[PDB]
Amino acid sequence: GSHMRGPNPTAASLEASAGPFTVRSFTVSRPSGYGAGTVYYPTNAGGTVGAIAIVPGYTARQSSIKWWGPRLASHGFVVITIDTNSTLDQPESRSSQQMAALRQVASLNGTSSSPIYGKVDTARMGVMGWSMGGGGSLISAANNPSLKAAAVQAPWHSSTNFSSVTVPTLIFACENDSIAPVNSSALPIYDSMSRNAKQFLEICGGSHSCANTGNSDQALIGKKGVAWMKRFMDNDTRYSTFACENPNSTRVCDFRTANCSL
Repeated sequence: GSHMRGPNPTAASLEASAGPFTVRSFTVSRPSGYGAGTVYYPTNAGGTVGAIAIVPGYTARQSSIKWWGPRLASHGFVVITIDTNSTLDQPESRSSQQMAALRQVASLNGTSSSPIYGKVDTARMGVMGWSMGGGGSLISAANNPSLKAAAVQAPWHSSTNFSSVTVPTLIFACENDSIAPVNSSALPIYDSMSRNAKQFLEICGGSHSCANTGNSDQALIGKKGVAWMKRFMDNDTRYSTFACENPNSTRVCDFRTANCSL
């Protein structure tokens, strides 16, 4: 049950600012259940692709996480980046809004006038987010085990207990995070999860925004992010080593993985 799109990956191709597919985007005219949305999609993936909803953190907007949209879409995903109803929404409300964005992407997939009409496999969905939107993504995964993958950056929630998550979950953490300190937030989140494929990659010297638009590790962070979603959303074993391996990089101060074969 593989869903392979595009050429065989290399380090160079996964590190580049763009993957193989040409990307277009549009603003959602009437966002249903969230504040605002931009959809990024490939014109030419050669088959239906999975969908990914990305949520920013507390006080933040789409600009903080926007770089993910073209980056993921160019490798064969429909990506929606959202603004929340309020910038001060808490994680549980961010999760609801993320799932509302995925719902609306599935609806647009069925709308003949939509630029993504027939482009989405609505059975294959994934969640991403930063900080409270990272917590929101983990709540989405806990609540909706049919989700195929989760990739979060510097996640925070009021509980670190995500022991019920069965969804393959990648956590980017930022070593010098002063907002959601790694050793009391991202790490115990990672450690709580015992039923899934999971990975933890802490960015050496990173502040809270170390995985946000314009960061200096887009080659590595982008490569790992794309590999993870390709491996788990497309069941694409051409990506098993990129997704599961320790990069052994001086850009990473801590790396952990479990239940991640090849």
